[PDB]
Parts: sequence; structure tokens; C-alpha cells
Amino acid sequence: YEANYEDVIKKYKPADAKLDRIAYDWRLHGGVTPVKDQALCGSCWAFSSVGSVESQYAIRKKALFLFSEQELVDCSVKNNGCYGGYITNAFDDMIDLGGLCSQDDYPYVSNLPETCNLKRCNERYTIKSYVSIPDDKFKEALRYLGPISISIAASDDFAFYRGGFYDGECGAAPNHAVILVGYGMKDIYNEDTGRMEKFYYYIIKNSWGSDWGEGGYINLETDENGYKKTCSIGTEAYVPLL
Amino acid sequence: YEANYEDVIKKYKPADAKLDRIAYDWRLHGGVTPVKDQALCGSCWAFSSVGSVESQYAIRKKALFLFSEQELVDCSVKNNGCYGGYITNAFDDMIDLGGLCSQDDYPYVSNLPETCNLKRCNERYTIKSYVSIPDDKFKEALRYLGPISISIAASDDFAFYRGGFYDGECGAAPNHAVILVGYGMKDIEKFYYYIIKNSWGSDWGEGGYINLETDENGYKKTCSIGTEAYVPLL
Amino acid sequence: YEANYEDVIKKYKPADAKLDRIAYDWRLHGGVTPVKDQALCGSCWAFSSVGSVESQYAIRKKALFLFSEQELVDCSVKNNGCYGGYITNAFDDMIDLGGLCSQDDYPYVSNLPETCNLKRCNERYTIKSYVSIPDDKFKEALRYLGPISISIAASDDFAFYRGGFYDGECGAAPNHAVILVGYGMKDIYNEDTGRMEKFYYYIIKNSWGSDWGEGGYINLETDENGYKKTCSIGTEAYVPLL
Amino acid sequence: YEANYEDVIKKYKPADAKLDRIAYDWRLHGGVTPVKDQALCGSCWAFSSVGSVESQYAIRKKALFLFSEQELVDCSVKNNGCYGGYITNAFDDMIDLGGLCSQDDYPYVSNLPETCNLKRCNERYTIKSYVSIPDDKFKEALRYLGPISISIAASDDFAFYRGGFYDGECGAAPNHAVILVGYGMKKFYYYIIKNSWGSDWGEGGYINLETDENGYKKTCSIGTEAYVPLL
Ligand SMILES: *[C@H](CS(=O)(=O)c1ccccc1)[C@H](CCc1ccccc1)NC(=O)[C@H](CC(C)C)NC(=O)N1CCOCC1
Ligand SMILES: *[C@H](CS(=O)(=O)c1ccccc1)[C@H](CCc1ccccc1)NC(=O)[C@H](CC(C)C)NC(=O)N1CCOCC1
Ligand SMILES: *[C@H](CS(=O)(=O)c1ccccc1)[C@H](CCc1ccccc1)NC(=O)[C@H](CC(C)C)NC(=O)N1CCOCC1
Ligand SMILES: *[C@H](CS(=O)(=O)c1ccccc1)[C@H](CCc1ccccc1)NC(=O)[C@H](CC(C)C)NC(=O)N1CCOCC1
Repeated sequence: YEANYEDVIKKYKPADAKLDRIAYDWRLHGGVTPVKDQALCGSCWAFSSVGSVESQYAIRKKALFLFSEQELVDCSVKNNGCYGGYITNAFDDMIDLGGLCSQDDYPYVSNLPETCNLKRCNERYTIKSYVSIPDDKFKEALRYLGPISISIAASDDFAFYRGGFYDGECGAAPNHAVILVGYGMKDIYNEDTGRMEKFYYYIIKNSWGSDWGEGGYINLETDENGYKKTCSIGTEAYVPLL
Repeated sequence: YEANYEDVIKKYKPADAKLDRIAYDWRLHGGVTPVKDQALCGSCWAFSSVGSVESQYAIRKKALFLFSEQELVDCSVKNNGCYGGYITNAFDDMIDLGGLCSQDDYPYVSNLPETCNLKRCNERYTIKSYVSIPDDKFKEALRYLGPISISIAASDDFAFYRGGFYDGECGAAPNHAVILVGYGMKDIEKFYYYIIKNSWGSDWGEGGYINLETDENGYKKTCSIGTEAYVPLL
Repeated sequence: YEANYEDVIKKYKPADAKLDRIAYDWRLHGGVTPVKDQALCGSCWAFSSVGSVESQYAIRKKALFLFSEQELVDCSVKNNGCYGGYITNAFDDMIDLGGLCSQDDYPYVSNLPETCNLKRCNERYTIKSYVSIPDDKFKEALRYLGPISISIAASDDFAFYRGGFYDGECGAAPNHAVILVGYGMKDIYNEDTGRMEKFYYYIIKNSWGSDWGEGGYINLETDENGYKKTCSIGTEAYVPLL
Repeated sequence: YEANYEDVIKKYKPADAKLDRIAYDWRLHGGVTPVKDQALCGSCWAFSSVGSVESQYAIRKKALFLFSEQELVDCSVKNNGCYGGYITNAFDDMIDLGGLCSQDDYPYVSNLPETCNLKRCNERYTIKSYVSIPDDKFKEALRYLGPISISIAASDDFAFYRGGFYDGECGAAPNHAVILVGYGMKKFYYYIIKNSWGSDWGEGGYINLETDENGYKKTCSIGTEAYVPLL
């Protein structure tokens, strides 16, 4: 079910398109659905992967599609429900299970044990494949493909982040799954330099509710090319395709 | 602080531009920030006004700026916090107070009683003026000026709306404030509608939105939308 | 299905039991279940009535029972869902429908239109009857019968209440339904008469979440007798009976 | 500072009282306030210690008092806010800060950073001292003193518990603070633990953890640290 980026970007980027590397934000272009809250459950892998599919349907279909993380939690045998999972495993099971359910047909119950029951789903929403995004290609992928389901190495500082300029530690190993929804640049005073410097960042959608960070989001530092990774973002990185 | 529509539309509409009256949606074209939730507080006036400014900043500065409704609730002496307010009064106070704060500097605490404290804002974001939009000119104003802060007469049916073709009643008097973010047309008979962004969370309406019937000219109002109607200007 | 207060109190109040009119709080005696949130919906009548039943179950069966307001919203033909209803209508339909469902079998979706489907319920939880509480008997009924489903005249001040000593306006007419869960007394300095004065109060459980009032509760003034009504509480007042 | 158990219990256990080792539940006898929720913040140490003081005030003063965890998170210098703390440090600081605030005066906003401002409080609610409960005195201390603030070794299984007979793993080391609110039996003896992750965790916010009749068996290292505050 995996395609190669090399082939996919040829299809999605227009022939004569020039990438703007300074700023692009899918929140301004109808590509981002409301932030969700995983409550007390390690289902980040489901929120990341399903949210990336929500975004792809918004972009490609220009309408609001809200899907069920609970269905993956209950039915994705390749993953471990609230005990954790993988981005690739999740997309594989989206395909093999016959698609996602709407959020209203299959509502979220977090750590409450629930049997898998797809007979509760009326309509089903499939993806065709998914594509791994190379670490030197995040801005291009984000601009032409859409938001990216990414791993992140989250710390306690990240857990307790309530907005403002992030100065926290990163985790050792990737331990969380979030979504990249854009990039930007602002002028920020640089204390090791003693003046205003360009500060490039990726915009990350988390799944800990809109009371975490900045409306559920965080800006993490990158560079103009967008190769620099803060907290190991996108070590695993995939966009779902219709 | 109020400018005139005839002058403003001259500066903003390119010469020889022709208006597409069928459809135009600012969510697609960089002009709409996510939906917020006022919680158990009657601060709709703050959300409508501040949201129209977020939309202008997006359109003119090409990045997402999130501003503080709580600052207005707390510090807008011309309004009454959670007990209600007015669109014009809210824009006047944004000007008189020295501008908006960021959402992160001054976070939303709804009906929690809280004193004005502008010391906690670092950067500030002003508007120069605002313009009243004539009722016969909403599509023109949306397309060339941007999202409009509007009054609406909301009913119980409107409160309980969770998606689909709206066929509920209207309220008896303007009682709420929302934002017009575009217009569209579907074939249902052609059905022309305005796209309204509300401040009751993304689990109201359709992700926080409702389509309200108009006509091709866009003169027809459902729920007395835009009886009061203003775009803020930078 | 309405019983007679006079006959009911004689069965529930022990012989030689003497009422303590100072203080009694069912939250300190295992008779009150968690505060819930009706969200954007006029289903207070269902929160009031179901909550009082949760309380009777807790008191009489000494275990935790959490029931479904959504079932009444969906299925109570004598009420009007999010547009409102009545306490007695609610109890009448609990009986006619064949009992309440658990909260987990039939979760709350507020203003989302939902068909009545009692096949979703596995176990059902009935009541036998209900009794109207006279305005001169609230403390006696609270102590020996239990928490009372009551009407209240809620104003905008009441809506925006976030705790502390209540001094807002009351509404004109009853427009809301809450639960009386107890009564108390504290000594409060009068600014003013320069004397401590006894302040008697009822304890009201609301259904606007834990972030309203004092953990979802409000203390409203009464007198030692408990006859005095603040915000017309208990104009209509009922206890369900197992 | 701390008090001594043998002094405290002789004074609090009535002369010729006899311990019922089978069941005693403070939820029924006027000693437990509603379950709260720490949200996304490691302030369990504050919920535990404050909750035990809410419990003591309820038993001794016979009315429900709600106190401020946020005050301790913001103001306890010996602890590290959302990054964690200790049961003794918490009690020390409520003594040294001059008491707890009402929940109304100093409401909870979890991980949202706030500076300590005690000017927000009118009335203050002090404790006089607190006492450590020996390994072999949980049931006794429970019956005659009240709810105990305790440490617990909580696992992933524990975190994801939503009711029923608990058969999950225990944690490697104590990493959490709860309140013991009683004991019961159904063949099967247990302690009753009040948690601070909302009423939609466990059994309405509670978990029964296996013990024995004397109350010597400890599941999940409960009460490695074990204290009752005193008025
Ligand atoms: C989601 C991350 S979280 O729950 O939001 C979070 C947890 C801890 C620290 C910071 C954030 C889950 C947590 C899984 C978990 C971890 C510990 C106890 C219970 C549950 N993370 C994952 O699912 C990651 C995702 C990868 C993209 C890194 N996967 C994962 O941890 N595992 C994969 C399957 O085996 C379990 C381990
Ligand atoms: C916001 C709208 S709302 O809270 O979402 C709403 C309330 C009632 C019905 C429908 C929607 C506020 C509500 C103010 C209020 C009303 C009653 C009790 C408490 C609070 N509405 C306003 O602020 C309107 C906006 C205008 C542009 C129409 N203004 C308003 O009602 N007033 C102006 C100031 O004085 C009080 C009245
Ligand atoms: C619940 C009260 S509320 O929504 O929590 C509330 C009231 C006042 C201030 C703030 C919140 C419902 C609301 C019904 C409603 C009213 C207006 C518009 C939409 C919905 N109140 C009731 O159900 C009352 C309860 C009685 C015990 C007083 N009943 C009621 O309003 N009706 C009876 C049935 O017909 C409809 C009217
Ligand atoms: C509360 C426990 S918790 O956050 O509710 C929790 C535990 C297990 C599973 C899910 C939730 C805090 C956690 C503090 C913390 C730890 C790691 C990362 C972020 C925050 N635990 C404590 O405060 C314990 C209490 C003892 C009685 C065990 N103490 C503690 O962790 N520390 C002592 C003071 O310095 C920091 C470490």
C-alpha cells in the first residue's frame, strides 16, 4: 500500500509551480479539521493517522469529513489500542478493514473497553495508498500533498506546554504521533546573536484538546530549507492518498 | 473611526474586476481562522468582532494570527462582558484600548470574573478603522473587503442546529453576532446561501458553520443577518 | 404513578427519628453521583429527573448507577427533547418506556438529532413511583427520602456564577430543573450589623458541568425551617421511589 | 511538622473500641468529597494531600469544604508543580504558607502557568500537623483517623482502568499519589482508593485493590508513603 514519493510528487505538483519556502498554513486553506482530545488513552497513532485522512478529504473533496479514531482503536489488530501503535500499521488497517467510519457512527470512548463492531458504520471512507515523506522534502510535501502524519519525541515540557515560544526539552525516542499542517516564519529576537533573526517553524496539530498549547497547536523550530527537525519530527512521516 | 463604504470599495475593488455572485468562500482563499467556543458566556460580540479582525490579518498579512476575546470582555468599557455588547462598540474599544492581544498572552476564561490587565500583552495588533456594509452589498463586500462581523436573530432551532439543510425558525430581534465568511450556491431549484461562522464550538452546526438562504443578488436575509454589518480595516 | 407524601414519609422516616434541620449533605453520605454537562441543549428536565433516580439507586442499593439522559431526550414523547420538558412527564415516561438505560449503553449527544432505539440498552433500571414534596417539607424529605428534583428560576447572574457567596438576581418564573442534594448552615459576618449571623442554605446540583459554580453546585439561601425559597426553588419538587 | 502515631491513635480511638476489619467506607460516613480531575498535569501529589484535608474537615467539621490544589501547584516551593511532588512536602507547605484556600478563591487551571498569588484568598483553612501511618496500621488509621494520603505504583493498565475486577499490572516504582477512603470485602478483601483523573476513570473515580483481613497485603505498593493530616 505504500507508494514512492518520487512518483507521487510528479502527479501532485504542477509543472510550472515554484515552492514558497517561507510560509504555508493549511488552516488558512481549508485543509485542517478541528482539534480532538485523546483523553486518558495512548491512541495518538490513531489521531495522527485519521486526522491526516480527514485533512486529505477536506483538501481533495472540499467538504467536512470527520472520522472515527475509535474504530481503529477497537478494530486495528496491527496496533495495540490505548497501549500504542504505528502510523504505517494504522493506514494498512484502514485499507484492509474496508475504510474509516464517520465520527458520529462510531464515537470516541478512550480507555473504555469496546468490541470491534463495523455493523455500527453506515457509510465507509477509504484511502487508496500512502506515501513516506523524505526528511529533506517536508515543505514541498506539505504544500502539494497535504498535512503529514509524523512521529515526534515528546517530553514532559511538551506535555505541559500552554503556549508561547517553545523552549522545552525533547524526548529521547519517538513516543508520540502528531500532524504537520504547515510552516511559517517570524522575526524573533535571538539572544545568542543580540538581534532580530528570521525564525522558521513547522506548525504541529496535537490531539490533547484545544486547551493544550496554542489552540491545540505548537510551532517547532526548523530552518529555511525545512530540513532541521526539532524533537525528531517526522522521523516517520506519511501522507495518505485518495 | 467609521469610514464610508463608497470610498472603501473604490480602494479595494480592482478596476475592471467583475463580481462572481454565484460563489466565494474565504476558508478556501486564506481568510478564515478556526472556530472557537464562547462556552457559558454571552461574549458573541467579542468573537464576531475579533474574528473579523483575525480574518483581515490573515488576508492582508498572509499568516494566521489568533487574538484575544477575553481582553475585550475584560477591558471594553463600552460593552458589558458576558452580559452582551455591540459590534461598533467593540471595534471602537479595539482602537481606543491600543489594539488586540494575542490569544496566548491573554487566554479565554469565559464567565470567570477577571479584571482588565493589559500589562500581560506583549505585542499589540491594531485596526485603523471599520466600515458599515450596506444590506444590498454583502457579496461585493465579502469578495473585495473580506469577512463581515454581523448581527443575527438566533432562535432555539438555530441553537440546536447540528447540520443539514436549515429549516428552523428565526429569533424576534437581533440577539447574536456571527461572521459572514462567504457565499455559495447548490442545486437542491438553485439554492443560494451565505456561509456563517459561529462561536459555539466545532460541534455546533457543520464544524461550527451554517449555510443560510439568500438569492443571487444576495439581498435576501435569513434570521435578519447583517442588520448591523461591519468589516474592520487595517 | 404519583404517590402521596403523607403515606410515603411515614414508611421512610423511622419512628422516634428526630430531624436535624441544621445540616445534612448527601455528598457526604454516598447519595450523589458526578456532575454532568447538558452542553448546547435544553435537557435540564432530563438531567434533573435522571439524576434524582441515580441518587435513589445510590442510597437504596449502595452501588454506583449511571443512567442515560439521552434516552429520555430521544424517547420521552411527553417531553420535547432539547426544547424542554417537565419533571413528572420525565418520571411517567421512565415508567412507561420500561426503565432507564445505562450511561454507557446510550451516551449523551446533546443537540444531535437521534432516533429512539431501545435495542441499544442491555439492562434496564426501573422506578416504581414518584412523590411531590410540599414546600414546607424539603429538609424532612431530603433527609429521609433523598435528593429532590426541583424547578428553579435561573437568571443570567445564575448562568455566569463561578462560585463564592451568591448575590445575583433570580429569574421571574421557573425555567430550569436542578437537584436539591442537601442543606447546611454557616456563620457569616454581617458588614454592617457588626454581628455574626447564621446563614442557612440548600445545596443545588446543576447540570452545566464541573466548571460552573462550586464544582457544579450552588448554595442558595433558606431559613432554619427551610421554608424560604431563593430563586423559587422547588415550586415543583419531586422524589422518585424504588 | 509531623506528629507521632502512638500518641495520635490513643487519643482518636475511643477507649475499648474494637476494629471491624471487614468493611468501613468513608463515602458512607461523611468523610469523602467528590472526585476531581488533574487534567494534563502531574499534580497528583496536590490532589492527594489536599483531598485528605478535605476529608478531615468533613469528618471533624461535618460539612463539605472544597480546597485549592492550584494554590499548592503555584506556591509549594518544596515541590515542582506539574512536574511532581511529595506528600510530606505538600503538608509542610500548607502549614508554612498559612493554610489552604477555598477552591472558589483559587480555581484550578492545571498546566497553564500562574505565579503564586495568595492575595486571591480571603478565608484560610489550616492543618495543625500530620502523621505517618505504619505498614501494619492502615485499617485502624482509616477507621479512627480518616482517609490516608498514599503513594501508589501506577501502571499503564491502571491508567486505562474503567471498572470491574482489577487484574492489571502494578508499576515498577511509586509514581503517583491517591487517597485510601476505606476497606471492604466481597473470600475477597480490598482497600478503596480515590483517584484524581475524573469520575470517568475507574469506577466513578475509584478502584478496589486487593488486601487481606488484617490489611497487611499491599497491591501496587500502596502507602509506601502513607499520611493523615490533623486539625
Ligand atoms: C501516543 C502518545 S501519548 O499517549 O500522547 C504520550 C504518551 C507518553 C508520553 C507522551 C505522549 C502513544 C502512547 C502509547 C503508550 C505509551 C506508554 C503507555 C501507554 C501507551 N504513542 C504511540 O503509539 C507511539 C507512536 C509512534 C509513532 C512513536 N507508538 C508506541 O509507543 N508504540 C507502538 C506499539 O507498541 C507500543 C509502543
Ligand atoms: C451573545 C449571543 S449568545 O450568547 O450566543 C445568545 C444568547 C441568547 C440568545 C441567542 C444567542 C450575546 C448574548 C448576550 C446575553 C443575552 C442574554 C443573557 C446573557 C447574555 N449577544 C449580544 O451581545 C448582542 C449582540 C448584538 C450585535 C445583537 N447584544 C446584546 O444582546 N445586547 C447588547 C448589550 O446589552 C445587552 C443586550
Ligand atoms: C432546561 C433549562 S436550561 O437550558 O439549562 C437554562 C435555563 C435558563 C437559563 C440558562 C439555562 C430547559 C430549557 C428549555 C428551553 C427554553 C428556551 C429555549 C430552548 C429550550 N427548561 C425546561 O425544560 C423547563 C423545566 C421546568 C421544570 C421549568 N421546561 C420548559 O422550558 N418547558 C416545558 C416543556 O415545553 C417547553 C418549555
Ligand atoms: C502524579 C502522578 S500522574 O501524573 O497522575 C500519573 C502517574 C502514572 C500514570 C499516569 C499518570 C505525579 C507525576 C509527576 C510527573 C512524573 C513524570 C512526568 C511528569 C510529571 N507524581 C508525583 O508527583 C510523584 C508522587 C509520589 C508520591 C510518587 N512524585 C514524583 O513524581 N516526583 C517527586 C518530586 O520530584 C519529581 C518526581
